[PDB]
Amino acid sequence: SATYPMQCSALRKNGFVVIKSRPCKIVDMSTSKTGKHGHAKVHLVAIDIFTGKKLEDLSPSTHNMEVPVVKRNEYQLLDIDDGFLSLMNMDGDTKDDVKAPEGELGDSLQTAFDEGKDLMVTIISAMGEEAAISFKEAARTD
Amino acid sequence: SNVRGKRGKLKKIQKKYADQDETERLLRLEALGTLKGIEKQQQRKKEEIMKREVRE
Amino acid sequence: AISKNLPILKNHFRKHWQERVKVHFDQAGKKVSRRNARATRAAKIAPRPLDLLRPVVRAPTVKYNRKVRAGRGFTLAEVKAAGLTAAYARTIGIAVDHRRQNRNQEIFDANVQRLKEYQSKIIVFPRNGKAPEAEQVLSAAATFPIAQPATDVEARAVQDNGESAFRTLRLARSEKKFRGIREKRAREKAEAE
Amino acid sequence: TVKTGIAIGLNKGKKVTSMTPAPKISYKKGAASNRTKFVRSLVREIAGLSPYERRLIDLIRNSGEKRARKVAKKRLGSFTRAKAKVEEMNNIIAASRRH
Amino acid sequence: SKITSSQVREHVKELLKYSNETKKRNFLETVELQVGLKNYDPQRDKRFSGSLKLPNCPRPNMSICIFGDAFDVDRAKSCGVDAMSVDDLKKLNKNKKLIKKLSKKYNAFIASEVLIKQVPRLLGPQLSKAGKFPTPVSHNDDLYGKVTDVRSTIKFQLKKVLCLAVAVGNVEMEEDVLVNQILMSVNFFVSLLKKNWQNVGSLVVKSSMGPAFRLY
Amino acid sequence: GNRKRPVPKGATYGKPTNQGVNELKYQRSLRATAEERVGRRAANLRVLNSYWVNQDSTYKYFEVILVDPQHKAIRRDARYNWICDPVHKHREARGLTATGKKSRGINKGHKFNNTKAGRRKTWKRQNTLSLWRYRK
Amino acid sequence: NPVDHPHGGGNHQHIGKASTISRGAVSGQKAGLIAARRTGLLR
RNA sequence: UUGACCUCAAAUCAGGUAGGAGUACCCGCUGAACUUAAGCAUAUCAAUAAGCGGAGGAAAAGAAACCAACCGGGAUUGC
RNA sequence: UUGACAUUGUGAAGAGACAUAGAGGGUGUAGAAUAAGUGGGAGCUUCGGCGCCAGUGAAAUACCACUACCUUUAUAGUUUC
RNA sequence: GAAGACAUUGUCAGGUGGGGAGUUUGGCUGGGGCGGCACAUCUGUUAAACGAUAACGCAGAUGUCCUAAGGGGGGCUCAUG
Ligand SMILES: [Mg+2]
Ligand SMILES: [Mg+2]
Repeated sequence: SATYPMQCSALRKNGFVVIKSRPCKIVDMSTSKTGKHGHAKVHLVAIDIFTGKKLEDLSPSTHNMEVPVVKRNEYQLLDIDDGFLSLMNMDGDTKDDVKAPEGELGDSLQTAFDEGKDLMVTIISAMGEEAAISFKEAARTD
Repeated sequence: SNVRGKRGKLKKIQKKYADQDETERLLRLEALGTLKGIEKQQQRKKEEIMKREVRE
Repeated sequence: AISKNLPILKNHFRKHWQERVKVHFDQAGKKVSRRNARATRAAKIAPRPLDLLRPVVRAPTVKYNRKVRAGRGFTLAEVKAAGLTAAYARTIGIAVDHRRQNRNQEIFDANVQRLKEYQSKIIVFPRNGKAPEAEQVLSAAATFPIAQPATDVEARAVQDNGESAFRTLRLARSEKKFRGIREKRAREKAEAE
Repeated sequence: TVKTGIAIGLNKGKKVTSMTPAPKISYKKGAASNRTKFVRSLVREIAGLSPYERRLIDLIRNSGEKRARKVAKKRLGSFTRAKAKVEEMNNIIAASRRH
Repeated sequence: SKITSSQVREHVKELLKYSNETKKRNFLETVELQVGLKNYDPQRDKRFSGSLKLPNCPRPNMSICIFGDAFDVDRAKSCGVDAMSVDDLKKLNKNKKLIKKLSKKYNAFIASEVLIKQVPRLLGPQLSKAGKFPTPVSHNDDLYGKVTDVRSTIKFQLKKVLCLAVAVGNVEMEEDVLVNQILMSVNFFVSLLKKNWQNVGSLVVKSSMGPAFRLY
Repeated sequence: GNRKRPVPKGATYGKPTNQGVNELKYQRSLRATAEERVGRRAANLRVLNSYWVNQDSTYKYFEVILVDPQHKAIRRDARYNWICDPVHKHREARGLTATGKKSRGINKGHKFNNTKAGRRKTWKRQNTLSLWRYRK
Repeated sequence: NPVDHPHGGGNHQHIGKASTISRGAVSGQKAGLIAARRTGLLR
């Protein structure tokens, strides 16, 4: 399956959750007892990985929250044209479906490709939507 | 005026802003803060052109 | 609730069923008053036989078409063949049903014969004069009983010619089952140029 | 349509000699009389057409009887009434073309 | 499938009738499928890309270059296919006019798994701009077999324009083979395409130096 | 239009299957309530029938036929003196007019097994428990 | 007390939610600043 | 000017009629929840109780826009 | 609160969208030229001329088609605003 | 006078709606709550040499992985010194 359930108390920091059908990454967790007799409630503060928005939800601790599958994958650039990166996989597979980043990451990547470094791109998959998060340079195998 | 969701706005101006003059119009949009949004949208267009110029 | 090896019961007593309980304590008294009503009706219609003449007629479904029974009234075609109008038959005591039809000649002939015997057996009084009193009977149904027709004779000769009466039934069922596909194949064979 | 004599099959049932009874007058209730035909023709001449009938006339003239029958099936209840309505409107088109 | 095999058979029949008998051409004529897709946006929708290998080759003689190592070049001597080594690529020294000349020289490129990393570093991104990027080959596989495979490759990639075209095959092949290849190419195209057989704008079959014929 | 359920502020105080307020429909017809108001206006008359004449978005318009059971032209004229029998007081209130029988469902057939001799009468008849002297 | 007002209740006297109320709110909810375009003391 | 017609009124005009009671049974409208489901929301209780309108010695229904598929039956009601 | 249908009739203009009938059109620089793109194409030729090798240019030129985007006329047209 | 086929009204359809309605808010447990899972399972032991056998007893494990890490055959012998 694309996504799998988990418990709120089983969740911990720097883990992925589904909040309002968005892949989110937790920055804050806090548990407070509801009433003296009652079970504690978990208040979760998380950041969407793709959009960067801050989303929070509180739930019972025993409640089950949905968790996405996030895969980070490593590729080499071939060209940046029309806002669409062209990447090259190990064993020689090529994809052009990735859109170029639109922020300061995209600006730095564009300048780095213009001045000619060999750039290593990390793109993540979660719940059927695809994006690029970071780039490095290959220190060896020039 | 033939793009989506514009006639819904145009009904309200006929409903409540028919009897108005431009001094009051500028005062109310400055007091409601939409003019700053229009300014920042045109500014974002300006850095959209400007970043291409700096790249060249 | 559920318990030892017992059948599953379905007793519909979850409403206020004790509000609707009819115990027929008045069976005997109701029978007595019913006989009283019959006797006072007979005294009121003192020559007439307390019930109309009903036709013999064939029972509807395949479970009951082997039997014959009493109908509501005679067909207008039956009373015209008997030779009297429907209004006159209704006045002299013959039940007439305007909405049943005659599709069976044996039933038609039986009802015409039954009307002929009724017209032979009754006495119709003049409307004005003497009234020659005639000691009523109380049941036209008992004076004209419904008789089941004799379908066959009890002894015959064996007429066997080799079809076994099972192959015949099976072939009839098969040709009914594969009727319409055969005319479909025949139609496409005919329109195949 | 005679019965076969056996209990199953196509014409199952007992063979009895038939009678073919006299036809009931209520079986001819929907039959059109001369006087009502004359009245219906005269009031059709007097009243003319309803708006959905006018737009059906345009649909046979432009978009054909298939779209005309689809619109008449949406407008009236059933496909049978739609077919009869499109047939009589086509008759009105032919008669007005003759006029 | 909206398109029917008998209609494909018919249109192939007048296509081969025009190409072979009535107006014969000296060069061998390739049969082309030109498609246009409908109600689709390159900017928002996912850019589909896919490839299939036809059983009988569309272009037997099209020029191919093999970038290769020592083993790959030694095998390429047996294959008879043009090759330049890693030392040759280093010679080239990222000069744009000569690599553009090479890109217009060779339609297809086949490269080794080892050297496919630094093919962009020696050559740059103008191969990705042209759309001719080298295909990986390994020591285990047969180079001439993969030359036949690449010569029989059919690739659909969206890009920016909403119309594509591929070469189904030659005029000179047999009619059933041409029908089967055009049918499997249309099926592959609609398999790559989302909401299949309804985002198909137009399908056109043509021969080289021939008129267009419209299949839906 | 519909019949709004007359409850204060829409609170029904029950299970959620009975929380509907707006889309509830009256079981009798507008023709029926029209002739019932006409009968209350002229209680000395007897309602015979009614027919539609006109409508708009707000109102439906009916014409009600009424017969005077005290007038001598209806006391005589044996075709119509059946309306003078006291069992025909407020036929429109008991649902004995044409639209009343239509709304009560009084028709022959297999489609009217619930409502053929009276819905409550049939319900009592098939919810009665019948016990005889010699128990069967 | 919370039975008597939206603002009632609590172990300290405080409003709880925001006091700016939507124009589309219903009777019994419109207690506070109804459809406020802005709040606070401007200078 | 006069005399009609249509429509709408007024009379302590001549003569009538309706209301209220009773309500076991009858014809309608409206309409729950307790309860059961070992919890509970559909369901059930129940097309019931409560509420409202209208009759009679019975009421209602009733002489097929019926049932059927048979060799066909033949208004309604009740067992 | 928003939309549709009905209540709901009577008149004029102006835009827009489809159907299918046909027309023309595309100029940063460089490059012989006005490069919308794609895909085929090494021979097509009507001139024995144009492409091809070669020049430049991201994109190359004949000879073919396709697809957008534009403007453009018309229908007893279909329609919406 | 104003307004005008727009409001209004009727019926559907989407949104909003603790203002209100109805209901729910596990179990084991050296009291309950927090904790844990002894709640479906597996290995060794407690376990008293057939079998069975408890505790919130002890030491651990499971919600997978594998087109071979399955099946057949052949050849060879491993850790360590
Ligand atoms: Mg109402
Ligand atoms: Mg408070």
